Amino acid sequence: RGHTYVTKNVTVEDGACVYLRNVIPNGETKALNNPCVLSTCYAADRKVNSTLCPNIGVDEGCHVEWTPDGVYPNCCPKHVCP
Amino acid sequence: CVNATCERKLDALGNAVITKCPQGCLCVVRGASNIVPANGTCFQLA
Amino acid sequence: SDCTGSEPVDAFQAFSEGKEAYVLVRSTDPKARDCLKGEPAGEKQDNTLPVMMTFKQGTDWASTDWTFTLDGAKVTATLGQLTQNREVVYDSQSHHCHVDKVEKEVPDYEMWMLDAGGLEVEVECCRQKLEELASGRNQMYPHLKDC
Amino acid sequence: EQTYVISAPKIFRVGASENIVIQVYGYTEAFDATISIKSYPDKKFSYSSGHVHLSSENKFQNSAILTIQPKQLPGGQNPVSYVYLEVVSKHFSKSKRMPITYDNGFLFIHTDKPVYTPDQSVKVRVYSLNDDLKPAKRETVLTFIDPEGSEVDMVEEIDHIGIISFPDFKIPSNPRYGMWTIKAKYKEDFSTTGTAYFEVKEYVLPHFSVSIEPEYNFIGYKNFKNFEITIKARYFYNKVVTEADVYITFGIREDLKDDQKEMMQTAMQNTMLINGIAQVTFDSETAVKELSYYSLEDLNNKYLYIAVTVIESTGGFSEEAEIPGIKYVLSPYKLNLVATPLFLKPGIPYPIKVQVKDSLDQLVGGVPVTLNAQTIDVNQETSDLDPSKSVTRVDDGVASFVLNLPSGVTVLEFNVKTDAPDLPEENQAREGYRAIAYSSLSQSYLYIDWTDNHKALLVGEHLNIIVTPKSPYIDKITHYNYLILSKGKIIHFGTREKFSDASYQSINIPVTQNMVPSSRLLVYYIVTGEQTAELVSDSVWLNIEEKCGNQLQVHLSPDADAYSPGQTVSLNMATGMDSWVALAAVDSAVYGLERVFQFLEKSDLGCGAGGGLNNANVFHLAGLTFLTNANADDSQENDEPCK
Amino acid sequence: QKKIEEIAAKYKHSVVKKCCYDGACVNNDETCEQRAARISLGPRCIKAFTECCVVASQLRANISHKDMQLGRLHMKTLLPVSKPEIRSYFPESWLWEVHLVPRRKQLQFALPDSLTTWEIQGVGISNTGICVADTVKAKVFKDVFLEMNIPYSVVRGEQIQLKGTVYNYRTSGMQFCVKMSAVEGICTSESPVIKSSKCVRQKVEGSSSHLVTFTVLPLEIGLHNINFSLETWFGKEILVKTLRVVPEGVKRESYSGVTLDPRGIYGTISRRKEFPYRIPLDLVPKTEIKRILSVKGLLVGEILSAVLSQEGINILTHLPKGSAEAELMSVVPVFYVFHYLETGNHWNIFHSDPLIEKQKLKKKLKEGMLSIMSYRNADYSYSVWKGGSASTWLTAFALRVLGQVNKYVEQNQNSICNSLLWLVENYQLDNGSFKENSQYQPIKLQGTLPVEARENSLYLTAFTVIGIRKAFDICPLVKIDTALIKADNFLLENTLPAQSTFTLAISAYALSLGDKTHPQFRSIVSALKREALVKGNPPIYRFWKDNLQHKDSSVPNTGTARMVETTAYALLTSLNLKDINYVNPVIKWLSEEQRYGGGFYSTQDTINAIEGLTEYSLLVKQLRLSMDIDVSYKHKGALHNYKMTDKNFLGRPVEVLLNDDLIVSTGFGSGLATVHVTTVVHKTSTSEEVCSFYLKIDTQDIEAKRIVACASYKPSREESSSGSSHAVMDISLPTGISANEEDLKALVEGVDQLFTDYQIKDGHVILQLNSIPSSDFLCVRFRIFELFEVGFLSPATFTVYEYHRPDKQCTMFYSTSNIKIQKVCEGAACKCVEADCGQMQEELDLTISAETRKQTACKPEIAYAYKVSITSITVENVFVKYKATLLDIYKTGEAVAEKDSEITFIKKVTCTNAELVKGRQYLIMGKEALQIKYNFSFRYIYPLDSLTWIEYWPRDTTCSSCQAFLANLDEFAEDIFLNGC
Ligand SMILES: *[C@@H]1O[C@H](CO)[C@@H](O[C@H]2O[C@H](CO)[C@@H](O)[C@H](O)[C@H]2NC(C)=O)[C@H](O)[C@H]1NC(C)=O
Repeated sequence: RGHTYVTKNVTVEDGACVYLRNVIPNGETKALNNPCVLSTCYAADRKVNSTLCPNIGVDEGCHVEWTPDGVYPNCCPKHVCP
Repeated sequence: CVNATCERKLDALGNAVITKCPQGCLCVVRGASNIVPANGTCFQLA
Repeated sequence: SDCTGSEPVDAFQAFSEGKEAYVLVRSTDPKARDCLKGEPAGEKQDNTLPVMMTFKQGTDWASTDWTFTLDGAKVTATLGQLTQNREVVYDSQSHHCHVDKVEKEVPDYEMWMLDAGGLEVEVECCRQKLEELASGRNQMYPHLKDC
Repeated sequence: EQTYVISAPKIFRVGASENIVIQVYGYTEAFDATISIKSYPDKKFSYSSGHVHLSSENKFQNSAILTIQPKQLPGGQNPVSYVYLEVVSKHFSKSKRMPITYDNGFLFIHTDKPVYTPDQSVKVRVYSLNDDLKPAKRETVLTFIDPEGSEVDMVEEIDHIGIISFPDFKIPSNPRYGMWTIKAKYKEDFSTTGTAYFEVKEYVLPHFSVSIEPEYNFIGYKNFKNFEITIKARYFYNKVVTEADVYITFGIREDLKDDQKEMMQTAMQNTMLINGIAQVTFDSETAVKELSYYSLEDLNNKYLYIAVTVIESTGGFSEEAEIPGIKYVLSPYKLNLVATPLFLKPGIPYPIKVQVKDSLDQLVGGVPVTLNAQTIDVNQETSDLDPSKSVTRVDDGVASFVLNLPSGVTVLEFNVKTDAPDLPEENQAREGYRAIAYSSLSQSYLYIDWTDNHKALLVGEHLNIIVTPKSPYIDKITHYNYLILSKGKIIHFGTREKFSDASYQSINIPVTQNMVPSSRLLVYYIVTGEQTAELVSDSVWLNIEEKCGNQLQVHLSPDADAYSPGQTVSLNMATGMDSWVALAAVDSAVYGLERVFQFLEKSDLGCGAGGGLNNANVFHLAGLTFLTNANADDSQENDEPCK
Repeated sequence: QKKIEEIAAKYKHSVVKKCCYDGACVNNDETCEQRAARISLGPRCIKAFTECCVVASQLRANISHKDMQLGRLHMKTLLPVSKPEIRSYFPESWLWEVHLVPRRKQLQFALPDSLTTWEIQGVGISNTGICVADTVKAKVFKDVFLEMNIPYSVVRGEQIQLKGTVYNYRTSGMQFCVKMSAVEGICTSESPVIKSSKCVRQKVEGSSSHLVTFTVLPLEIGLHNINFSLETWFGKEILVKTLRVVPEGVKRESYSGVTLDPRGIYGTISRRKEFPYRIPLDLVPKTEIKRILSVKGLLVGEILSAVLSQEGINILTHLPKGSAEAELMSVVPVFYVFHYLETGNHWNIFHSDPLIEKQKLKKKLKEGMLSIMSYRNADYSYSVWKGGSASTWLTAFALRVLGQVNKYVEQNQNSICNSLLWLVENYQLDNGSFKENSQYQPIKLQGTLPVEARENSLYLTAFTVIGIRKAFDICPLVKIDTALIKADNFLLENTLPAQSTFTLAISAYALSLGDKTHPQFRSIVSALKREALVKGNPPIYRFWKDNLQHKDSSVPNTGTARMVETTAYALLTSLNLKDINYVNPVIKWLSEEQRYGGGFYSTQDTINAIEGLTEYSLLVKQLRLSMDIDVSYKHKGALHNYKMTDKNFLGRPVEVLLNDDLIVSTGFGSGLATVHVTTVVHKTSTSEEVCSFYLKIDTQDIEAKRIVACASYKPSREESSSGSSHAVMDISLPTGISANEEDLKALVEGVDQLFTDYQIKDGHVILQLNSIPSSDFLCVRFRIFELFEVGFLSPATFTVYEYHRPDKQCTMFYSTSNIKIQKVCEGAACKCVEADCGQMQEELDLTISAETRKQTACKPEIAYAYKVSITSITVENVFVKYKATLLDIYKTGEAVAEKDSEITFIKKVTCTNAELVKGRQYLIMGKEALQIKYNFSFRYIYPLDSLTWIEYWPRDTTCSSCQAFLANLDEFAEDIFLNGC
């Protein structure tokens, strides 16, 4: 579903990992809003495992609604199908 | 009037307008009437 | 160019061998018929020739036939009993105009020219020769009479 | 910080009312500013100027309708190609070198028939509209250009209502056959031009009528091996030819513009016409084996120029008929993008709305579409996303996608391909693309989109566009904006306050009549802070249903499927307001065709459906310049703004 | 096949690609070497032509037709490029009108009669934008409707079959019967009932057609109305058609003009002039001698009347189109009308506005200035035949015409510059003359072959100096002024001594156009004033003939197209020198040489004589026009009083109906009015004309009919053998015959072309040419096909004439039916055949009561009654003429015929029971006759038609039964004359 992307040389401070102005602890999987991901960092090698919302492929009779309010997974494009 | 080299030119607007030779000559632009630009020749009048 | 022409005169050759119509342009006879015109009306038989002379009188286009007999420079035209002896005294170099002289107690001079039209200089020489021969007598213009 | 934004159409138009907009922010006191167009480069002469009043009641926005009078410009050798737009105020003052063009207005030559025979009169009338799309009332000049290229006529006729009917042109009795050319043009100071074509072909009385009707107008994947051609031949309207010898010649063609053709002397087949109808089959594959073309993959976009010669038996007569071209189509579908900016906002769902078309440009549905995505990050570490599948809705032909990307993405090389139920892999339609990221010196971006995609917004409705900012400093954004271009004129402006408790905001836009048939909506705000403010802009393209202000409607009374010759019938014309109506009635046989809205759209200086590389480029694509104490860049390069 | 693809491959991209293609065309009649003699496209094209031709001709032996047609396909598609032409003709779009709509406007109209599917397109232009409204269609059609194909004309006597077809559009068949409105003049198979032929109800299958035929036989002349009533179960449609009936024989048009000068400014007062009524010799029986009259006010009256109407083109109608000079005779009359009205300011001649008429004139003048743009090449030269090579003659002529019009319609100064430079840079030798690029022979000049070269170079130099001196005020460069100095020097040095008056007059003119003070030009104009002719003393008329004096002395009796060219050139040489004392007779001649309509004999004398007439009418003061011209027959009533004034000064024509002499007269007034009468007779034979061509024409039958018409020039005295000038081969087609246009195209289209143009208009076939050879013939072969069946076919003509000398002509009759003699018509279906002929009484009938002879003799309607004896029978393939001598005279109402004199009888060949045997005696009585002037006396011709009584009268007495017959004959003969009941 939701792919992942790993960044290198992330700003790690006081054991906490701040990335794109989002402070996340070392062994903490926190849901975020800006950007809308589910992230986890590691100050040992300064890398951040982060996953996106799954890309939506809209089939018949469906449509997509997305509002940036709230954190993952509510900030994800939802495959709303009546 | 051995060297004035009149020519068919576009206007500052887009109408094809043959430039004018000095006061005592006349411009004759050989070749087809649509080839623009094209360097013409100046002939006398008398 | 000079215009002493067609010497000697031959009343046949001076008539274009009877194939072309002639009109009367000048005459010292004050009885000159109006629009008088005599064309060959037949073939040349033994020294004779038919000539249907059409002329005008008032409004009538009369047509009186004649008979022309030729001997050198002289001619005798006769219709019924009336007789006239004409002699071609001068004839243009190309037979376009000739001046006729009718014989009587006072000789009158007539001048004929092709109907189809004659060369302009030869007609001028015919007129000069006539005016010389007429010697100041008053001339009519039979073709200037509403033809 | 105190900011100001001036927005003027990218190209000032000589003789047009070039509306300028001024929007200032931060200033709280009422004040006056005089926007002015000034000469180049010394600012010596004021071609025009305007006064605006900026107050709290006016929301510190106002528009100054400036106008470069046509006669106020030099002539001869050097008419100005640049003017200075200039603003004055007790606070600020800015100037920018703006281009000007004389191409103002439109001329549509309308010849009654597109094909004339010798000694017929060419009825030609010209419509003259200015850039405001109103009757121009200017003196026009035609110029009938013979096929060889030498003007054979020039006739001026003053306008009074916008419809300039000209004295008819008599085609000589021995004309010069070919494709003549008419060139309407304005007589004074305007470079506006209009052009129409009409062929003059010699009438040749035919022994009989030969008609060709192919199976389909396109040779797809199936009929590439067999192609049924129906060749009918008939005498004068329902006298069926008895028996004839039908000689057919086939040749591959490149383009319908140049009449070049390459024959195939391997399949010059002939048959026997029997009782009016003879049908043959053309095996395209074995026939093209001359140079062999090596596959169906070649010959794409080419035409099959069919030549038929019917020589009947009885009278020894001969007649010829042709098909100019039968386009080869490699795939029964065509893909294109609708309502998708080819520019990526890092951190925003990138919606891809692919649209499937047949070869007749009709929106087919139910066609599954697959889409893969190759991305290029700032570290150049290309990442591949999983293939997603969307099937086209049968309502509008749009198969929606949503392709979320990581933050570090710059160039998305996404590729859409049709996945039909019955087509092999080769016969599927595929289209690749390349979406670049919004380049911003800060981390500020904007993304706007309206309600839905499958209705083609209709005039009279209201537009609920949802503007969504995404940035740090988001809780300091004070005012939004919106400029609504149309035909190159800024017909709107305003400001909507941002609710500092919500992330996005629903902007309500009243759709008016000026916005028909296509308008752009530019929206932006001001990120401020340390030593600099920043404009962050994102534009969209609103396609509105082509509706008139004065909807014209003609009826024939009485209405029936057939009339009789000489019958007296009435034509009933009904409009919306008092409006002139030109008329014409031509034989429908000449058409085997007047499309103005495509020619009437060359006034929209924009390009593409929105987005842009950076801020200034989002403007310069929508056809706006801008003056701002904040970031300003992207000079003209007036040659080819966008295609 | 393989020897076709080698050609199609070798010459795909070559420069001369049309050459060998039109050398590969099929021509079963001439060798590839004989055709190569006609190429003028250089040694490359001749070589490609010869090679491609021999390799195409060698193949066509022992070949199946499929391969031949596939080869013609290969050729016609591979070698050429394309062809602009359409197979359908599209009606004129109507409703082209702009209508202000006050929010609603209903307008009504009438759909045109055609069967189309109209499309109405409203484009509303309002202050809110353009609105291409929805197109509302309108499909007009009739579901069942009859349509006929009536021939253009019909030579009277011939039995036409008016083919037709009833078209049905409904899928379900129906009943229908067609019936023709039998007009009394149109003899049909059936007879009227109350007036329609019987109609039998026939059935046509649905969604198809059905042939319909009708056999008529016209017997009267003039447009006859003919209806066709399609009587069906759903209506009765009456389709009016007009069947034009033309008299037999050829048409001959002979004019006669008179200038009425009641005040005498022409040096001769002329108030009364008599137009005699001369019945020509060979005339078609039962035919009137039509003779229109036309009296026009001004000197330029005829030109004005032609232009100021919808005719505007009557200056050429006897000559064919196609060359560029035709599209210049289209704009010479309008230009000269314009130049007269303008440089005189006679605009008030109209009661209308002087602005609308000026605008219409300028419109016609411009629409004319463009018809020649089609004949201009890439290098701004003009070419005579569209597509032919560039010609020095016609470039100079087009320059003259365009440099004259530049006064009122500003011409493109750069195009005239380019044309003048093309002339004076390529086509001017070192001596000064001009040479012709093409091989167009515009005129045939006399003399030996070197002297003809001299004369032709002189004519071309002078003609081009005229063209340049007229178009030189547009583009007054110095290059061409030096060219004109050189050419005028050539003329001055090489005109005298002359070799023909024509080139002397054109040289005097072209030299007067420039510097009129060169002592040599005085000598030229003097030696031209000397060649003059005159009629009268002081001259009433003055003209010049086409030949010198020292070469020919005979003065012509009629006007020839070189006489008017030379007269107009000398008149213009005089007017250029302001000799108004000297041109008053020349103008009189030229104004009588005019022809009703405006023009003159050819296209050159027309332009020059119109220029003379106009440059004169503008140069001498206008005299007030006020006359009361009273035209009236001699022994009849007044025809039509003409009240001449500037109010009405263009009195329309008046068909002179009655067959008496005509007399025009006027009262004392002021003006100068010219009275033209136009005699239009229909001659039966053409041996009585001097014809200058050898003609033979056949209708050969083809196996896999075909007219084979040839011609040849007969060079007159002191001429060369180079053939004719531009000639015009006019091949009239018999009724119901139609030429196969593809053969004519194959003759004209190729680069081996024989005929430089063609056109099939109204049943004629008018081919043109650059020359017809004097050494040997020149044969045109084109297939013909019977378009419908016609019986009793009357021969149609085949005329060839020169184009700039329409008197150098020859006519020949020919029929496409060798159908055998017409001894009898064999019974039924004949009541129309003999409807209007004479019927001989049965040989030696005794049932005659001898009282019918009494009553028929004393009828006032019967004119002549006497017995003759046929001496010889002679046929002119249209009628037969019976030479007979008058034996015994019995009655004569009109003028009498002398005893034992020769009288000629005439009857139609297609008349059966009226045969006459040579030498046998017959008694003849019939209607009136004709008096013909046989150049020395009267002669009488008598037609043998209906109501002409004829009986056989044997001379012997060994009949044993006709003793009482001859008894009644002789007693009636002795009693007819002394009483006259
Ligand atoms: C052929 O048909 C026409 C009508 O189409 C007949 O018409 C003429 O006389 C009629 C009176 O009987 C009128 O009603 C028509 O208007 C008139 N038509 C014209 C053109 O003048 C005509 O008589 C018929 N032909 C014959 C010989 O009778």
